[PDB]
Amino acid sequence: NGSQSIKAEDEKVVMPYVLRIFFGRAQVPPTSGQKRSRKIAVISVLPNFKKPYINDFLSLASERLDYNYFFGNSHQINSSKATLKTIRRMTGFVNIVNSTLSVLRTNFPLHTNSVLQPLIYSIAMAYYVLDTESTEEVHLRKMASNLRQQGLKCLSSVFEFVGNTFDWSTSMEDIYAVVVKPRISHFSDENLQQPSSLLRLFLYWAHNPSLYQFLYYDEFATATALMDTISNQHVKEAVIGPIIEAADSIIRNPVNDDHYVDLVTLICTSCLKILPSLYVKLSDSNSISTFLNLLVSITEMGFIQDDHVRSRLISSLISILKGKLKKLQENDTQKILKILKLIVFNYNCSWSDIEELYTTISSLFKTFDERNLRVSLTELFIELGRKVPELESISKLVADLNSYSSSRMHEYDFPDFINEKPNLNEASKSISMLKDILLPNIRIGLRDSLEEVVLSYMVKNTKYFTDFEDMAILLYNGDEEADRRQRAIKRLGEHAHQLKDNSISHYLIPMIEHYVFSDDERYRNIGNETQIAIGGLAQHMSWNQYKALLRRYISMLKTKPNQMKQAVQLITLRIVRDGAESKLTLSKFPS
Amino acid sequence: GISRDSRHKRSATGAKRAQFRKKRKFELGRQPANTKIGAKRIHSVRTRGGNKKYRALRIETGNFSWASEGISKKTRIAGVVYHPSNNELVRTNTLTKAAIVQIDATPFRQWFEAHYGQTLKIESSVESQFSAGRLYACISSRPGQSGRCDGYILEGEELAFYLRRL
Amino acid sequence: QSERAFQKQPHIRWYKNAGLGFKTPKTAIEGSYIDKKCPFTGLVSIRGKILTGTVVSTKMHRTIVIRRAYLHYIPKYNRYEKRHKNVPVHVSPAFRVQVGDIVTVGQCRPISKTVRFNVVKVS
Amino acid sequence: FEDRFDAREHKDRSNKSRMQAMEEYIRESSDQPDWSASIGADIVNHGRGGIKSLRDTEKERRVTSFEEDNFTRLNITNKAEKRKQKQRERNARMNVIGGEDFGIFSSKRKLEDSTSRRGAKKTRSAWDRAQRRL
Amino acid sequence: KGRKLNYSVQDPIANYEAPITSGYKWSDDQIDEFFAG
Amino acid sequence: AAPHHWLLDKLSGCYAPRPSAGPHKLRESLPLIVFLRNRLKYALNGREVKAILMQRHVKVDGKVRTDTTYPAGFMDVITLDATNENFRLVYDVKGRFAVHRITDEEASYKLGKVKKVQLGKKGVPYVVTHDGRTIRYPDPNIKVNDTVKIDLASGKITDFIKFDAGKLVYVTGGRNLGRIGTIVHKERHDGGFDLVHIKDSLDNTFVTRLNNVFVIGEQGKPYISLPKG
Amino acid sequence: RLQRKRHQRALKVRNAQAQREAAAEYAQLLAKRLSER
RNA sequence: AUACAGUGAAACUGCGAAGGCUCAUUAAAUCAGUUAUCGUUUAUUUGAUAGUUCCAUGGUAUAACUGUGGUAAUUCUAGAGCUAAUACAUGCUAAUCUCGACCCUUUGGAAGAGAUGUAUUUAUUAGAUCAAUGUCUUCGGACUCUUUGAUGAAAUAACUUUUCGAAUCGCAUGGCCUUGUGCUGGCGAUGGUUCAUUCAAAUUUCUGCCCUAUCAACUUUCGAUGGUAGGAUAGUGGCCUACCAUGGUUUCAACGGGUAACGGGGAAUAAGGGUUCGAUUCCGGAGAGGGAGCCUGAGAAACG
Repeated sequence: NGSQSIKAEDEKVVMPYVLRIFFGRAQVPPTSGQKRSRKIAVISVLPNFKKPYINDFLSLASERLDYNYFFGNSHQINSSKATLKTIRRMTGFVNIVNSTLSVLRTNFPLHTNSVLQPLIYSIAMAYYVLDTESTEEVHLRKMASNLRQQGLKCLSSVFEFVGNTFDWSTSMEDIYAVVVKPRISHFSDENLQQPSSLLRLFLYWAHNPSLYQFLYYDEFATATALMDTISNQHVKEAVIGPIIEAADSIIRNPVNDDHYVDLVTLICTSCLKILPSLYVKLSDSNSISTFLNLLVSITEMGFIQDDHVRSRLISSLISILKGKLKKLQENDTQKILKILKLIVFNYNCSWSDIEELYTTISSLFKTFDERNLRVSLTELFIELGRKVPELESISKLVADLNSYSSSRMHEYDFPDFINEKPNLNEASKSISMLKDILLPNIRIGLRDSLEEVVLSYMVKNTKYFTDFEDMAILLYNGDEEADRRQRAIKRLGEHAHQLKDNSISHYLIPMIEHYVFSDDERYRNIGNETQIAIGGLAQHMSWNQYKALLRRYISMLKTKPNQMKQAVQLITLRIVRDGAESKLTLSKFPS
Repeated sequence: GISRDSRHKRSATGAKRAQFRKKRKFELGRQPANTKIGAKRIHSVRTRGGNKKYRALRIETGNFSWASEGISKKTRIAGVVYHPSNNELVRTNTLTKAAIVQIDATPFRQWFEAHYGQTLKIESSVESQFSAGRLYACISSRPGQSGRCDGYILEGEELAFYLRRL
Repeated sequence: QSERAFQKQPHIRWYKNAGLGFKTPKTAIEGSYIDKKCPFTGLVSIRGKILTGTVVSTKMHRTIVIRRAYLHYIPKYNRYEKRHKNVPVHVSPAFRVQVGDIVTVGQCRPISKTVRFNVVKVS
Repeated sequence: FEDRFDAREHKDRSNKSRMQAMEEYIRESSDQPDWSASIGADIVNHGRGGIKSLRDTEKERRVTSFEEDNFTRLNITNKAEKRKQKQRERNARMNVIGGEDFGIFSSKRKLEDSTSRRGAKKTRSAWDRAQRRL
Repeated sequence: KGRKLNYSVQDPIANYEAPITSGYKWSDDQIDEFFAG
Repeated sequence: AAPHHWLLDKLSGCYAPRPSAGPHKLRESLPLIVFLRNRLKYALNGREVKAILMQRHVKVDGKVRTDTTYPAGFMDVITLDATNENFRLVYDVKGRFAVHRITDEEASYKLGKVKKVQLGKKGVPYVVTHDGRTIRYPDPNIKVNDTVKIDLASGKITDFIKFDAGKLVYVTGGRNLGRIGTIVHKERHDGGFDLVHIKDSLDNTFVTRLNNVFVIGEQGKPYISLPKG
Repeated sequence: RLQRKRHQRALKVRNAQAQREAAAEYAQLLAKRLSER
């Protein structure tokens, strides 16, 4: 008969709204008691009478789900629903602790709340009943103790009711009457917030606009309290950033920066949070990261600091200038952030950024020589913008070489901090050399020569565009250096980049031989570069299977010579992974 | 039907002198029950133990599926206009699998007006049938084996995919 | 790529893998070809044994006629008379096989009256 | 191609090559005795049959061993007895003279073809025959 | 067009029925003066 | 009318006992009548082996299973209550069923080759063996042709033997049926003659199939005891 | 009749308290294998 | 033993018969092994395997049986009257599962929110990451490209004339005091849905002893060869039909020619001297007067 009544519900829509409201009115007239319970509360209730009431709430749920647009709603059905919900609350909170009929009437009450939320799920902007405050005060006096009750990952009876009441136009009258956002913000600022906290945050972010478009001054102060909740909930959207739904945070922070500027410490906290929005997770997308940096700039245009947020915005621009993502949109937002950071370093940054980012002109090569002849003492964002131009951004090749040489000149004129800046230059040149670049690899080689300012002739002859006598002199220089972990790793990386699967050129056997000779000359340095030799042999072993295995086989055979010389010298090690790699070679032998 | 065996016919080499055998039980070809429109009558035939097979002949209540949301709802049958597994099958107006048959789409109107409010994002050449009532939909289920008429609606790409044909 | 009626489509663009040492080309993973009976996306599953040989004719579409000469140690007239075999095979979106072209096939699920093998390799 | 379980090639045959002249020479040069009966106990029907041959007393010993071993009398199964007992006793009174069968001397069956002239150790190399000697 | 329209002669139907001499109760002159127009 | 595996003397009868259906196949098992009556000879005829089956002395795989033609296949531990008879029967080197005598702590378990692992219904991992013990929930690293160890009081897998290069394998099938020694070679082909190869006294070589071979332990330590000569 | 109504209900609730608890009792062993894997 | 109580003609029941003769001549297509069926049926064997409840027990209609009879007559019959079910078919049925605001510290979970199947036939998708023994140590960390591992490349929207949530029994008075069968309460066989195995069958990969070119062409003349879709199927399948393409086999032996094909092929046992006698499965498929159509079953075009 459940399947039969489900068929009756699936065919219970064929009659008009008059007959649907008449059948709903007959369903309401079972145990309404509007003479007894339309004033305040009910007169009496029973277990089987609540079972008629639980069945009435279930029939209301089935009727609303069947006719989930119109539902034939009536104030008699509303009064019967309020009488049933109040009788469920009264019986559950007035019965003794025996829990059988109490859990029956509690699962009657949760299902009745689900059927009540179904009415607003079906007929939301259709009725908007003007006597809402009766049921609103009834449900408030029932669920006053539901302060932090709806704070969970699945608690969505009163949380969904609050979201429905907040996502309307004029049904927020019961919200702005006394309180909805107070208890919602209490459970939102609860510290054990699960991932419905983002749902409540998006609901309040969408519901601040109705409280702002409302002409009532009470709703204006409630919108002020929603901005105050956005300022007092400065840990929830931080700690709940476990998914890629950071567009809600970027949509609230832009709304907050466009709406309310209430404290300089609040603007500094917003700028530091949007700095953590780019220094917290690397999976933030382009529009979200651009709007987050623009919201940090919008808080900084109002109430920024002069030293602390100055350095924070300078670090933000020093990351965003190395990024420059999304076809110069992030570069334009980074130039705006550097012009809003309000320092002397930021002033030189905005000058040397606007003088180069003038919409694809020769002003980039003009401004590189301009700041070279007029070298600025900030130099951090200058080295960022001149190392993005030294990377695979095609123009400013000689200007990139002059920028690296001028950074070396400043690092020699310092004579400590600018040597740690040269450490960052070397840690950038390492990832530049281990890459598929053509102009930026030559620029990193020029930076290696400027850091080297026999060895200088070797570097300039490795970057000589000749490659036959040049590679012969490189092999002879490796022989002279044989007769350095990261340094020889960088040299062998540049050599492997110049001979990296370029099988349209000859002497690849001597090129791999020079790679293995530099690897042997690094592996002779056992006290330092044994780890680097192990890493280079490991990367060559990964390349021995990664889609190409002709010259990598000879690289494996000639990197075995370091092991042969080490075993002849030993005449303790790690035999285990060596034997397992021997088993892997035996498996590659059965290919 | 007759048979399922290669013994009555020639292979990929061209052989002769067949004269093979009295045909067994397990070469059982039943008669082709061309399912039509009528009053719902399904013959419950037996095979392979208690393997009842529903052979539908006059089925109506097609469960056809709204595509973009996957809403299989109940409707009637009108007639198949194009099915060149037999071009006389559409002349005789039967109902087999993978046929394109017409449906009075009034419960789909009810579901759209029930879970969207207003009446009429969806394509225009099926919005014309949203207005008129008869939409094209293709049968998925097998009434000759499973006895049922299920199907999927035509929505856009598959619609024009058949409308350019016929 | 649609010359017939009745919703020419994969049957649940779609992509799978039979495994067992046979690659799937990138157009056969994500391409506009339907792969109704080509086993990489397909509806068929692989089993059985794998046979290798050159071809004779690829005249009709979805018919790859392999030749297969093999050694057999004849004891009767103590000389090896040379073997020859034939098998029709459905197409794959990986190689337009012309005359020559030693290729291999795996046993699966009889497609026509005489084909149980579908191409999985060209070399 | 592939393997196929062949009990006819891992079954104990040992009878295609069992020749009575070789077996008699082995019994002569055996240097361990032979389990012969107390002399009257092996004649059969008061002399109406033969004495009994060596194969017949071996088969009788096998039958009595199986007999005591699983507690069952053998029977008078008609087809096998009308073959084997009558044909066996008629060739016994044909060829068994005084407890000795002389049937073999009247029979063409090459000794060296099947039972001598080793097939596995055929030594078809000068080096293999040299290593087989030394 | 293989099994389509075999113009052959078949064995059991070659004498399945037998004709009739007079046939139509009308005359052929009655046919001509029946549908002259 | 007999197979080769039963070690059945020819002077027995005319009709050979077809085993009934059960765990193992017909071609890889011996029933209880050919076990008890005419191999280790606890009976003399079918009447009294049915009599002791009605008395229920047999306790094969820890359950009684009173039946004459019950197909005891590979290493089903036949247990007899009187004189605490514990019998694990394996293959010898020439194709028959060598029935080794074991003790109680060894007959408290058996082992079984896994045939397939399934996501059958409702998220339940799944394992079958040659007696078909559908036991719940092994680890995800159960490949085909590994070896579970059954509990034989409940049904649970207690220990697990992984199939890889360097494991002690038993071959039941084809022209290698019943050999032990498991190491000269490994060769996995792609559809036939694929195996791990088995030594001899002079460490000779052998070819078989994957499904016709299954692991029993390690190189020197199988926890099955084995007969000797 | 009523004693059978006692025994039927008792064996039914005992069958539930055996089977529906033992099923989760080895599903938790699957959870242990998944945590250790 | 005044509602049953042992013998038991004739009736329902469970099963029995669980595999027997003759006739016309098929060249790996009859047969034997083998590969596979996530391409499929399965009684029995074996191992596993069920959560939707509004204002003390459900209905006549038939036997056997009586009684009246017909007919030459049957395991042929018809009226009239009763009467039972594991026959027919309507219908009676406690509250336990996770996340846990709070914890009072161990006797730890009270509030709130989310739960709950099968059988049939339809669609979207769950089905790239983090942990170090190390890159730099700045003896702190952004760590995966290197050195090794891991989750990982049935959840839901509907039909169906939908099956069920034990009217089976045995062993054990046993525990409790809800003040009386108030709760019985412990276990095992038979049930009972589904999966897998086993059995058997059907297809299917390949292999296997006559001479054959005076058989050099066959195949489209039961689709020839393949593709697409449907029908039928236990399912794969030109197995059948619509449409389309003109294919496919062959001198590396297609296709065709016959018998000591009452003989042969291991089809199998071999025998301690018979060297093609010498153990057997099968010659081919049919047939229950003759073709045709239908039915039954886990299995059939049934020796019944």
